[PDB]
Amino acid sequence: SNAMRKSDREAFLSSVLGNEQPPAHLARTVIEEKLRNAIIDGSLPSGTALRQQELATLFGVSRMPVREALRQLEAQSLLRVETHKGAVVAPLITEDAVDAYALRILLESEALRLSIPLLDADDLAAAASYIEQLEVETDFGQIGRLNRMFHLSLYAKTHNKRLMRLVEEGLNEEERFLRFNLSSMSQDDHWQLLRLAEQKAVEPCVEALQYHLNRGVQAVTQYLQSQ
Amino acid sequence: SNAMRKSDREAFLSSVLGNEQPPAHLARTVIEEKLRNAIIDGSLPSGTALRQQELATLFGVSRMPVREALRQLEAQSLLRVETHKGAVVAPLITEDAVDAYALRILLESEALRLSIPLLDADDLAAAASYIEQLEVETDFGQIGRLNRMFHLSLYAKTHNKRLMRLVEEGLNEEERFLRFNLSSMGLGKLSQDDHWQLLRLAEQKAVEPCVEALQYHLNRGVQAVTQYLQSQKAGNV
Amino acid sequence: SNAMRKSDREAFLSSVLGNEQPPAHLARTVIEEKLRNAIIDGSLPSGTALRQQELATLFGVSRMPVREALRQLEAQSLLRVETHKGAVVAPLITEDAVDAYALRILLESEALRLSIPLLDADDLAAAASYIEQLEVETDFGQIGRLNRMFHLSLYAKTHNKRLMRLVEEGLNEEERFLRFNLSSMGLGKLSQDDHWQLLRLAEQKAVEPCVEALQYHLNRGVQAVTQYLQSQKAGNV
Amino acid sequence: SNAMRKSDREAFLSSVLGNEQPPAHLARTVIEEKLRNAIIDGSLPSGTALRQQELATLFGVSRMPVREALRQLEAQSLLRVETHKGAVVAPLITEDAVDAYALRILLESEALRLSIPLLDADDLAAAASYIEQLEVETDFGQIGRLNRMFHLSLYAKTHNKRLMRLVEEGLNEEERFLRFNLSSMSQDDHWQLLRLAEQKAVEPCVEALQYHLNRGVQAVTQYLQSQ
Ligand code: NI
Ligand code: NI
Ligand code: NI
Ligand code: NI
Repeated sequence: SNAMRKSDREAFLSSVLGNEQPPAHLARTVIEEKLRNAIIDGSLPSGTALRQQELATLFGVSRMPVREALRQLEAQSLLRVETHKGAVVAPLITEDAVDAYALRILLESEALRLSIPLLDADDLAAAASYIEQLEVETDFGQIGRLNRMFHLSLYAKTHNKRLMRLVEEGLNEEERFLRFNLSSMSQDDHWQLLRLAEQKAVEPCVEALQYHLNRGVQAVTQYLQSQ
Repeated sequence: SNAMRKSDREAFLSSVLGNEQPPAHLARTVIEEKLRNAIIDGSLPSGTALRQQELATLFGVSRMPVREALRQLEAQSLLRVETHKGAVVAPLITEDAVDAYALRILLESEALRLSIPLLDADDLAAAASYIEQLEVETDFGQIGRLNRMFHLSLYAKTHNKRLMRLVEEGLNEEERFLRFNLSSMGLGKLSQDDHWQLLRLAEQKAVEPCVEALQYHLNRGVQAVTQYLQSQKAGNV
Repeated sequence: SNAMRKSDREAFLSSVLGNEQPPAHLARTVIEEKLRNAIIDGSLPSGTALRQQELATLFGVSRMPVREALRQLEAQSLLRVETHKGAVVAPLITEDAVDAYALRILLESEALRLSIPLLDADDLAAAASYIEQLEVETDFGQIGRLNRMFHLSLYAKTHNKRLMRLVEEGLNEEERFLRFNLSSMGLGKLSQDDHWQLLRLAEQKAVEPCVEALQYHLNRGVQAVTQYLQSQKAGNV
Repeated sequence: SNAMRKSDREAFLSSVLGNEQPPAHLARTVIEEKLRNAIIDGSLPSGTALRQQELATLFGVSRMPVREALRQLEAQSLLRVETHKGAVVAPLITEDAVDAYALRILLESEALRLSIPLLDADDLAAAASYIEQLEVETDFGQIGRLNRMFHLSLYAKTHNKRLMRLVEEGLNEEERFLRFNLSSMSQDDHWQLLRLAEQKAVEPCVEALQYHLNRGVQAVTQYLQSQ
């Protein structure tokens, strides 16, 4: 680490955790609790460095109770060790889904604005067919497949092969998620996307996709929190 | 496929490849060469379906020499098998470069948008240091490395791990490319002016001006790569 | 040499090696073994002159088997040729370790004296970071590397390039040693307490207290190495 | 580089060079002059980073005149490029000799305090013989050899072989220097060293050696400056 970064981190930890000195005999417990709470409510974000001497100084204690607080946080999967970083706050259970959906919004918005201008009658008919099959489908495994196919039909004229490979990969991952989880967790948005693609209303279609994916990530994260 | 698409592909293949029936003993060699020639000169574009029976029919041969031909093409990386499509014509290196840079513009612009508002004094100090090393660097190997570290410095606060893996993959690929090709590109003396502009705009947290500058920088990159690859194809290197 | 030194060496060699005259066909093997045994058990100390005629005389043989013997010893690194001295008994690994650590105490203490008053906030931040990485490190390879970087951090403002080359040579040698041997040393769980103390004293610019702590740290190092090497010699590893 | 280090360097460059903005047309010349003078008189020590943008900001100019000032400094050998550092102030011609003698003082002081306690009559006689031969020697190549031999005779009982190898190496380097340079550039100090070693006055002997080597480095650096 670097001096300015280190001092900025120390100021940040103080603003989030405070600087009250616990009794020596309460230090192990009090520090674990304050760290856990700050981690769980997001005020100490993932990737924040958890340095024994920085925390011992902040709280006016020896390193040992900090070290033993950090050990329990790791047992609880709230901290992990990374190479060149030491102990850092671990990602919350929703983080990867947030990242995944953010990336899909970036990639698919681009696939959609390349494809819409070029979609032909055959593309638009295949898309209509997939939504129509979605309307009457009851099998949860078939729902994930058809939703995938629908979204892929809108990207049928995306003319960047590297982009498309990443797009498919995200859609495959989503299908796998829905096949295994949708049981345990509405075509109007799909029709709207189709209507806007038919009209070649490119950015309105993209905006509609972003809204659709942002509802998706909210449903996924809510479900992961549920467990 | 359906009757219309099939039929259109068959007429198209005839227009590009003709329909002389080679003798049996020459069918594989004749067909491998016609398809390779047509792929390389762009007349059979990437994504074209290469179907054994369609091609056997066109050339008046059996599937066997067509299948052998297409295996040689796959071994040369001029065709790839894709699920639901079969054997299709693969993108050539120039098309792949064009798609690669378009994707880096897409990915790196978002990285910049996310990172710029959060960059700390150490990030900015690191970036300046790398440009300063670029200013006095003479080894070509080191130029690729220092260039990559500069761009990574500006993305240092991109807190999407999935996005950053793709951004880094792209930067590593560039570095590897420059590592081997830069001394053959003949670009002359290089200037740090663009890097300094990128850093200045990053420092001021001028986010869209910075994105615009990166888009210029990357579009000059793909133009340079593209020109080089055509030189290399022509044998003018 | 002169008559007295020669004569004393000759009596000494007899006291250590005896004087049985081996048969000709066994002279080389007998002599190589007696000298090697006596070198390894310390009874012929490092720096002892090994002179062909003196040894031929003692054993009642010709110079040839003595010369062959001494060549085998040189090939085993148990003797070295030095200018003005000839073939002398080489230091064994334990003596060499003892001399190496004494020299690091000498060199590193001066490095610390020169560097401590000048260390900047980035130097101190780097040092803390390395100890913090040592605290949570489980790979033995990485422990040697992180240990070396910590010590180098404290010497970061030693502005004598000749001294620093020797200091770095010593630290690289330690790292290389730990890289291969640490997992076999059985030292148990290791503590960062000494490193933190060194940094604390460096931060306060308590120069002689810091030197004293480093001297303790290095003397525990040579004791550990020495014990390990004897284990290794005994075959108790 | 790191943020705090960079800002400390910027403050340092300002205290040494000032911050007066030259006319655009004088920038190239004025900056070269101020840098050269600060380098030659030691106020910008060797290893100081010379960063085009830092200097352009300091002087309120564009990078080009700084870049062209730095290029002339390099032509004059006052700056050199180092890996991971960029352009740095180069060592002055006396720097390596200062380093060499500093290191000899460290190593030889230790050889001397290991050896003096153990020196015997034969050692002390060999040492006396070398000084006596130095007193009557007129050949400059023989003077360097005998001075070496004298100093080695005092280290005859140094019982660290690694140390001794470094010591010999420094003495060899000195002998080579004196063989080639002494022409173009006094046994009382030698006798004093011998007298103190005879008495086993260990630290006084070491102090006397340090004084001897510090006069040596002063003569060597003075001569290098002369050219
Ligand atoms: Ni959907
Ligand atoms: Ni660049
Ligand atoms: Ni250590
Ligand atoms: Ni002298």
